[PDB]
Amino acid sequence: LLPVPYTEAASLSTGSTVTIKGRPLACFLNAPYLQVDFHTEMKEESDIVFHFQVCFGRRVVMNSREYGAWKQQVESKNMPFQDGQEFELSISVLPDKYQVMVNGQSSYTFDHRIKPEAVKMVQVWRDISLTKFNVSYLKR
Amino acid sequence: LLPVPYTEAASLSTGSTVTIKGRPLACFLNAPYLQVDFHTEMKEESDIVFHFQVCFGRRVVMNSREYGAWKQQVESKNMPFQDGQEFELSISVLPDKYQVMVNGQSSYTFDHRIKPEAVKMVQVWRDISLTKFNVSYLKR
Ligand SMILES: OC[C@H]1O[C@@](CO)(O[C@H]2O[C@H](CO)[C@@H](O)[C@H](O)[C@H]2O)[C@@H](O[C@H]2O[C@H](CO)[C@@H](O)[C@H](O)[C@H]2O)[C@@H]1O
Ligand SMILES: OC[C@H]1O[C@@](CO)(O[C@H]2O[C@H](CO)[C@@H](O)[C@H](O)[C@H]2O)[C@@H](O[C@H]2O[C@H](CO)[C@@H](O)[C@H](O)[C@H]2O)[C@@H]1O
Repeated sequence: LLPVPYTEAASLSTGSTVTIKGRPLACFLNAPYLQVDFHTEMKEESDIVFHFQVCFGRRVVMNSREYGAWKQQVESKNMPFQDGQEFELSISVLPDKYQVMVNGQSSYTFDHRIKPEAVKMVQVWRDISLTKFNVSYLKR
Repeated sequence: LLPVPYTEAASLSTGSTVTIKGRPLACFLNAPYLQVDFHTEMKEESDIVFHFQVCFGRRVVMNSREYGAWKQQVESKNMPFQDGQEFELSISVLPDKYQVMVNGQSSYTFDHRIKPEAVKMVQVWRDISLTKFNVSYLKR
């Protein structure tokens, strides 16, 4: 129901959660992707404080793009996403890192390189359909 | 106007041309992809006689997937696609190879590994919108 690429203005801080519900657009044999980027401005050319890219069935990479340039990639072969299935992805902002839950299971983390307060936009794109996108804030 | 992923039943032989008109869904800085697969069956899990994958602004790879397994990739750094622009892609079936034209300029070729008569379906997907898809036949 939600158009992909999906772009939403957003603010993040400790206690924020970004929740995404979606489905890959192809079987895992054909290697669909999912990408979630937390941007510093509304323009898609802007810096990316948190880049999260799934190659379904193979691996996840995370990185940041700072003053136009990609930094050191983190790779994970953890693959909790299931072939042909809807997924629910939860990205929580903790004081020290993002925690990424997939279908309720802690699956990835990524230490902050730029403060989350620098985020102004979230983009969700590549080979998925989307049925839910929510940013929720629970102050500690 | 045409939904992506786009799938169409198709038959190919010498003199067939597949013409695609579309636009990337993101600026080249964000590395959108385009993928065109000529399949041996309507199911997307089926073998791929010709796989054509553009990482816009970086490179093109071509390959085949035969009895479930990818063969030897061919890589080209030729990049005639222009950032932010609509493209027109022409794939022509010659006796010995596919010839790929981009905006009227010969840009890639790929020798036949499986006869084109094995194709039953064409899928166009990843990070593009599509305004035209045509399969046309001119017998020599
Ligand atoms: O500008 C995109 C270009 O940069 C490469 C490195 O050359 O990757 C960077 O950008 C990716 C997002 O598009 C990001 O996922 C990477 O973490 C970041 O380094 C290049 O990707 C190629 O190299 C990376 C490894 O650095 C591979 O993950 C990827 O498969 C390659 O295509 C991007 O095209
Ligand atoms: O099954 C997909 C898986 O296979 C890899 C090789 O491990 O690539 C094959 O499939 C690609 C289409 O998804 C096709 O483009 C390749 O030609 C084919 O070898 C893997 O891709 C990784 O390795 C290839 C190089 O072989 C890189 O082009 C790619 O960036 C890598 O992600 C696919 O995930």
